[PDB]
Amino acid sequence: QPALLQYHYDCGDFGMQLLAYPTRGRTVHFKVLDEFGTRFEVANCSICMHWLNTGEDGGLIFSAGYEGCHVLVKDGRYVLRVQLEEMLLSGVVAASYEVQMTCPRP
Amino acid sequence: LLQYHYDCGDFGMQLLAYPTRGRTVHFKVLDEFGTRFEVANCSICMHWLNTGEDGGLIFSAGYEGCHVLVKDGRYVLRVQLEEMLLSGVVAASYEVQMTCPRPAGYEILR
Ligand SMILES: *[C@@H]1O[C@H](CO)[C@@H](O)[C@H](O)[C@H]1NC(C)=O
Ligand SMILES: *[C@@H]1O[C@H](CO)[C@@H](O)[C@H](O)[C@H]1NC(C)=O
Repeated sequence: QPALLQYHYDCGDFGMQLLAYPTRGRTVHFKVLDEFGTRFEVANCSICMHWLNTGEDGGLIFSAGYEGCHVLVKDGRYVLRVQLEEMLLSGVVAASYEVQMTCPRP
Repeated sequence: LLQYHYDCGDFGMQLLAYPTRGRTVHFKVLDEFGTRFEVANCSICMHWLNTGEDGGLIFSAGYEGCHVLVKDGRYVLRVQLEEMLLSGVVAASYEVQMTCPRPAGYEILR
């Protein structure tokens, strides 16, 4: 059960984007993690500065404004901890990945 | 007889409640005037509601969110828990004052 999902994040001017490229028709659901281990489903919420998009290349994009919900300022940097759930169209999680997005890098 | 407790974290706080068979809990944020504010995830107020893997209910609040007050050098957020039956009736009502430490700036070393 190899966990081979390709993903990365890019730091922008007003927010950051997490891009994942699932294969074989799979999809990816994003969950924000807080300091207590609680998992927050990501849904379009403009006042939170959270948006979900699918790129023209088939990649799935979670965009978060630096001043959006659960983005913290730590050591003069915006930090958001996110769980990526690689999923079959049946809804089962095949693999789960955790990434700490820190912007600006490093 | 509702079991609940809260935790003070570094950036926010969480209130955990464990209602019994078939009951649920509704959360409302209280201000100094007694207004009861419904909690919604999609909100500028930096507060959220989730259901744990054990069926427990979790209220999360950032320290800089709506109606969090500074009192005696500490963050204070008052929340009402309404224990509710499947009929929609309120079985019990509890009020909790979540008090969490706040840092005194460098001025303390005047
Ligand atoms: C908030 O999101 C959680 C999932 O992360 C969901 O279980 C809960 O019902 C939501 N509460 C709302 C929308 O008030
Ligand atoms: C969410 O918002 C984006 C940006 O406006 C939009 O492209 C998308 O269709 C919306 N709905 C989703 C992701 O379900």
